[PDB]
Amino acid sequence: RLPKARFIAKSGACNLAHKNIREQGRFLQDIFTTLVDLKWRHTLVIFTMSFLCSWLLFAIMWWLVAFAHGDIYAYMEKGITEKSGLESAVCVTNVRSFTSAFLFSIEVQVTIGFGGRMMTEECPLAITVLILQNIVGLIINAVMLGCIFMKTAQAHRRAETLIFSRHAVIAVRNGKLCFMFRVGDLRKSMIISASVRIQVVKKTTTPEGEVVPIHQQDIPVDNPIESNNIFLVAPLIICHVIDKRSPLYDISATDLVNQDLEVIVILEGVVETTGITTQARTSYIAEEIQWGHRFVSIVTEEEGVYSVDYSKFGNTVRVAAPRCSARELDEKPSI
Amino acid sequence: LPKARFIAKSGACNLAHKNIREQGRFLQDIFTTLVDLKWRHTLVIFTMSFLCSWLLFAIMWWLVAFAHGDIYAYMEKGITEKSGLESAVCVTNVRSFTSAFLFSIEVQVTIGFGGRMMTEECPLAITVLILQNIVGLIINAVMLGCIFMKTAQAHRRAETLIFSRHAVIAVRNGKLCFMFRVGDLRKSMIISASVRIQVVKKTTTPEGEVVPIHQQDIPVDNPIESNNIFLVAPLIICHVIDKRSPLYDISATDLVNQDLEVIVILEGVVETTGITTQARTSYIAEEIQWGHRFVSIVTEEEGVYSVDYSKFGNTVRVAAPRCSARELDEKPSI
Amino acid sequence: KPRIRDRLPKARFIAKSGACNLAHKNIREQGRFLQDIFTTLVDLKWRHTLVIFTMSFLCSWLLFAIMWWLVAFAHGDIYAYMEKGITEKSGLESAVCVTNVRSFTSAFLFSIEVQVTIGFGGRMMTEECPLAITVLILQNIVGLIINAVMLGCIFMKTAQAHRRAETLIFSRHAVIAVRNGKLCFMFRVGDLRKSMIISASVRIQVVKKTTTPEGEVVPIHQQDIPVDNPIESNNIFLVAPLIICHVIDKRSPLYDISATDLVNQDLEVIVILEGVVETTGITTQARTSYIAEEIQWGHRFVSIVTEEEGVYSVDYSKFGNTVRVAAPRCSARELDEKPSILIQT
Amino acid sequence: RLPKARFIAKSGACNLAHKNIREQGRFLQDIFTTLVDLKWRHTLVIFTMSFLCSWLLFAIMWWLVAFAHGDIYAYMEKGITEKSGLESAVCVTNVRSFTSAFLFSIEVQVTIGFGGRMMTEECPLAITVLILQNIVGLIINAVMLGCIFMKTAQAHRRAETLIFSRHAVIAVRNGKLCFMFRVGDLRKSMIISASVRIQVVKKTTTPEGEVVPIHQQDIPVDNPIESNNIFLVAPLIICHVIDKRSPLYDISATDLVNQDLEVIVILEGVVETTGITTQARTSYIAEEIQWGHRFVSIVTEEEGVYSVDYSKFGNTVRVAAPRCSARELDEKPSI
Amino acid sequence: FFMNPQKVKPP
Ligand SMILES: Nc1ncnc2c1ncn2[C@@H]1O[C@H](COP(=O)(O)OP(=O)(O)OP(=O)(O)O)[C@@H](O)[C@H]1O
Ligand SMILES: Nc1ncnc2c1ncn2[C@@H]1O[C@H](COP(=O)(O)OP(=O)(O)OP(=O)(O)O)[C@@H](O)[C@H]1O
Ligand SMILES: Nc1ncnc2c1ncn2[C@@H]1O[C@H](COP(=O)(O)OP(=O)(O)OP(=O)(O)O)[C@@H](O)[C@H]1O
Ligand SMILES: Nc1ncnc2c1ncn2[C@@H]1O[C@H](COP(=O)(O)OP(=O)(O)OP(=O)(O)O)[C@@H](O)[C@H]1O
Ligand SMILES: [K+]
Ligand SMILES: [K+]
Repeated sequence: RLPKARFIAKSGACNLAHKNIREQGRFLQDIFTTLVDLKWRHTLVIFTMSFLCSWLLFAIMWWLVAFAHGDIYAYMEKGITEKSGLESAVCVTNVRSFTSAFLFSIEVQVTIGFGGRMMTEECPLAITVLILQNIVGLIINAVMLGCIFMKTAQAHRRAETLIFSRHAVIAVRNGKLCFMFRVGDLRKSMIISASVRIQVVKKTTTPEGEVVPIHQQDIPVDNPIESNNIFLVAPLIICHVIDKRSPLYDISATDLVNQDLEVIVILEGVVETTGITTQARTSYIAEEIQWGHRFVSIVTEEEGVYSVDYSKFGNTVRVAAPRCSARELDEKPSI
Repeated sequence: LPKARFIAKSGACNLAHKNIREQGRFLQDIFTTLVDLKWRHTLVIFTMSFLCSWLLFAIMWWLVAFAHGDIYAYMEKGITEKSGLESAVCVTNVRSFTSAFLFSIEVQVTIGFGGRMMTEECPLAITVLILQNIVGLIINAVMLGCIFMKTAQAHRRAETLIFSRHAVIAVRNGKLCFMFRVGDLRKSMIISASVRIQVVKKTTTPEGEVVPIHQQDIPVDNPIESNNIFLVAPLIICHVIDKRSPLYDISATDLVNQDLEVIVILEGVVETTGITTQARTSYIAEEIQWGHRFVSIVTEEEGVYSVDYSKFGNTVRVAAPRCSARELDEKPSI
Repeated sequence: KPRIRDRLPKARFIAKSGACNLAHKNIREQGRFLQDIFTTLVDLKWRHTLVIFTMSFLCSWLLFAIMWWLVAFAHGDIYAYMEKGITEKSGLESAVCVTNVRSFTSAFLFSIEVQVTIGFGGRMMTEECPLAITVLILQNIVGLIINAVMLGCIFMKTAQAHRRAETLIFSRHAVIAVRNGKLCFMFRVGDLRKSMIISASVRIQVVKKTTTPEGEVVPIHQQDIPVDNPIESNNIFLVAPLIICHVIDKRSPLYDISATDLVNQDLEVIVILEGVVETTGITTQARTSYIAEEIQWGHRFVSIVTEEEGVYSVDYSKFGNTVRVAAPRCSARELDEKPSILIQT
Repeated sequence: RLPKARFIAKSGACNLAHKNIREQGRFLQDIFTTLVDLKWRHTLVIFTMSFLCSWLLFAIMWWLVAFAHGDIYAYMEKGITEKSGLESAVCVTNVRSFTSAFLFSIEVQVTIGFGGRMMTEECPLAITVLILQNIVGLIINAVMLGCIFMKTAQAHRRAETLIFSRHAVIAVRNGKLCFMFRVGDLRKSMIISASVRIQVVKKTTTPEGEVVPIHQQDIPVDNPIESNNIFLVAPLIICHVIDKRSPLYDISATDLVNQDLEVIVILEGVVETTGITTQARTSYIAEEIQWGHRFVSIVTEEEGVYSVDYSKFGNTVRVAAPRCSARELDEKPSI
Repeated sequence: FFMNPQKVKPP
């Protein structure tokens, strides 16, 4: 019940499906690659989750370190203020509860250090865990800071916005046929070194056995200097005449109603503000190829300055066209 | 009045993208525009964000040192009437707002003097501490990223490319031309530069379909037909008029009532930064002197070549034929 | 046995894997200036970076702890504290240079407390000994510099994490056949990375030892060959794998070669293709070598794309599978130099 | 002895004047750009001087502030009675001299914050100085971190490493005059999509009575598909066919010596290790082109692995070459 | 020191 498989959906996104793949694995370096690029919703969570985790973990470590040295006994049980004089043997001055260890870990890692919970020189394990906690805190801090700067570097690029018309046409220009779509642009910055390429996708057997299933020929776009470049501010019409060398040369008015054609168009180039290459692609199955229809004039010189009227981006009007073939039209004068 | 031009004499393509569809300003755009600001705003937003965070959390600490009873203890109880605050307050030594502001500054900027120490008596204070701490770190990261992004754009300064306001249609080795002069100010050499020349006019195809504006192209003369070019000194771009060029039937003495425009586009990459760049300009009919040819510049003086911009773009009048290239070719010799 | 003698020597120019196995010699090595080592710090791996990071911080702490220990020693401070005359008699009035620095352990704790901006308050610098203030200034300058350098290292190891490795794949073996009436050279190219490759290009070159009528001989001579495109351009789209064929016309430098003589032929085919990746911004270049011994004549590639239910399927198991369809023999020049019938092909 | 000045010196760095240029003034943007592009021996000086100046200036302000409120003139009188100085509410506890104020600054900006010198809520001027000091400290710290990282990031590239032959050779090839120079390499990663261009620069007239000081006449490097793109992993000989279309037609060895001419060679490509575009140039003068001295083979062929040479890089061996022009070469082209 | 063999499994 499904329609013929399309090579490229209207929103680019070549929908091929590679199977029989020699699946390597992950290498555990994939996680960091994913982490550097997340939607901002998450990178205000993994920040909080990392900081809060590390804090709590080192808090429990301080709790056990103090607990096993007998400090908590000396604080809790012995006299509160007067009946007891500290033996100075304590490991971490004035941390007599878990919450105290939390308010010590925060101090020891966010570099606050209020100074009501000092580090004495008795318990060597305490100094060891202090070195370890400080090192871990710095490593996490640098990684998170670099992640935040990376996700502030990519605030310029948003999305490829280059708009091709819905359905193409085929008309008459200078006594010869053609085939036209309509490219366009939206945002402020122009394109730089823009290029256009037209490929026709077909299943073309050969007289020598080979039958390439999905094979893609390239066809030229009309231009008086044979250069595939284009400089666009208002929408252009990148025509591509048909001739004996061209593959569409055997197309027909009625056969196109049931035919296997696939004219993908790709457009490449950079943008001045971003300074990043980019490209956009689309395809035109036979069902959305009209005939005789030509595109409409869109630019009208108003009183002050030129105006491009997007109101009729893809509107088409019928005009004279012959129902014969390209080879019929070019076969003979009388033809 | 003035007939509109496609692109003005100094970049800045002027048009009217009328009736565009509504995308909707998505929220990420605010950060996007934060990243790229001039420096007479970056320090302002920086300072305002820091001060606002400080003041807001200071007010929060004061409320925490009000709902819990501490200010009453420190105020009403004298030095020795209670003789020491036995019931440890949520935060020690917070008995004002200014004092709470100082405590907030201490906690935010990672100073923590010690007088405004914190005890583990009440939980809400600890929760506020964690909240303010994490928010402060996030703001710190954001502002550091902003300042470093701006630092990374020190080289990217401006655009400098010296075109001319006068195109010359003058004879050269038995043909016509439409030359112009291209300069360069920056000490760098533009790597892999290219030039392009386009012609804009209203057109009517033989089958009656019209195109109001339209970009025809014209080749750039080069003995290898290559759009690459090497602009060290000022150069004289030219576009010879063959029989098949659009300008082949120009109104030689009537370049007034002609609907025409010439566009020049120069592409390159700067070999100091690596940023691609593109400059452009346009010649209307009225700014195209006829018969006038450009002026030689370089004059060797003391074994070092000299280039003077004093006479950069002034042209000397020279007699020349006055007839279309079709009229200068159809006849055997003119 | 005998084959190994022929086997030991092998005139090859770039590795089948892709590296350019060669040898530079007689260079004018003027030296190796210092900054190079610093660059090696940037481009290490995570295990080495973590070790150098933590080791650097710990080394700085220990060194300046020894320094603070000496400073609080020479000022006649450790003894002044050790005098247990009273609970606190001479350690307050005598104005010790640095408060509460009693032993190297304590001095190290102070170094930690002053370098990472901890500031535990129990042991503060004082206004008496200018030497301590000088060493504190030096401490903080070196601390901030080390912090900045290590942050730069870790960040730059983050910003060079988009890359993983090359992902362009070539066929193990070549193929030569007859297509569209004339002899053709084949090779298979495929891609694995989901992100596309924009503005790609390919080049095929013949590497050979040459001769000149004047007499000069270039040992490794390179000459390009066309890539047979319908519009004569080196632009190739990479969605499905394909065969970048090159018609062996008379103008090509493989006219004279024959199918029988292939085993001894000294010519080597090199393929170099390149393009920029869309989602990273880096221009990559992948190169492969086709040695004469690997060019199985007569073979052809099979179809690798079939219509599934609504969407095309593509295989990679049958990727390099070739069928030995019978092919014309030694006709590269024979058929090219067409006989009177000119129908031997 | 006379200079007879060139266009590009043998190492590059086009030595041409630029006179009568209207000034654009300057911008502090230029001071910042100068800062970023510095070298280490000055970064590790400007950074430290910035820090030390910051600390000293804020310490001076702190000392003045503690003077005006009478803090100094108040701690002094407290001889032995601690209460007699504790009673008066000082503005910054335990600052009593310059050195003290210096230490208070150095504890405030770097955020060390010991706390034995505490700040109280008794003097709004102290709060404004604190705010100002902390903001200045953050801005200075951020910009210096930016500079240091920028050096750690862009110290991955070095001076261009390309080697050209000292001399150029006009030789014989395939039965015709020809032009040759040598272009080598020293780095590891091969440049990507390299291109080469050759320009003959000489003062030219124009038969319609117009002169031009320094023309530039691009000329195509020989290749079977006319493609400037060149593979470059071993030293090469970028040839140049000489034709009745090329501006070297009318030069013989007799006329070679005192002839006004030049050749500029510019080649460009993108290094992949640094992912950055670059271009290098050379320039040969008339007297530096040893006629007929054909270039000498370089590379050798060992059994296991090839090998090359650079000691005899620009050795110009001599072989028989005609001492005659190119037009005359086909004027009597018999033998 | 393991083979670490890779085989894909069918839907
Ligand atoms: N104002 C506009 N802004 C942006 N894109 C537009 C606008 N008008 C039309 N388009 C483009 O036209 C394409 C198809 O438009 P859609 O099918 O929604 O309307 P349509 O009139 O049926 O088709 P079309 O607009 O192509 O004639 C879309 O890709 C869209 O981007
Ligand atoms: N000395 C100079 N410095 C910088 N730019 C110059 C200089 N001389 C000319 N230019 C540039 O040349 C362009 C046009 O030069 P032209 O010979 O037409 O003189 P002009 O147009 O009369 O000068 P202006 O536009 O200043 O009146 C201008 O855009 C100008 O920026
Ligand atoms: N299914 C696949 N998935 C991923 N890569 C493949 C696959 N098949 C082949 N390759 C790659 O193609 C290259 C040559 O493959 P080939 O056509 O020789 O298949 P093969 O003979 O199975 O390869 P090998 O002998 O290396 O296993 C190899 O480098 C391999 O990495
Ligand atoms: N052995 C070498 N290794 C690396 N680079 C070299 C070597 N020899 C020369 N070069 C570089 O190539 C350029 C040309 O060197 P060439 O072989 O022509 O020597 P030369 O210039 O004739 O000798 P001299 O330098 O004495 O004039 C030189 O500028 C040099 O920088
Ligand atoms: K701190
Ligand atoms: K970056």
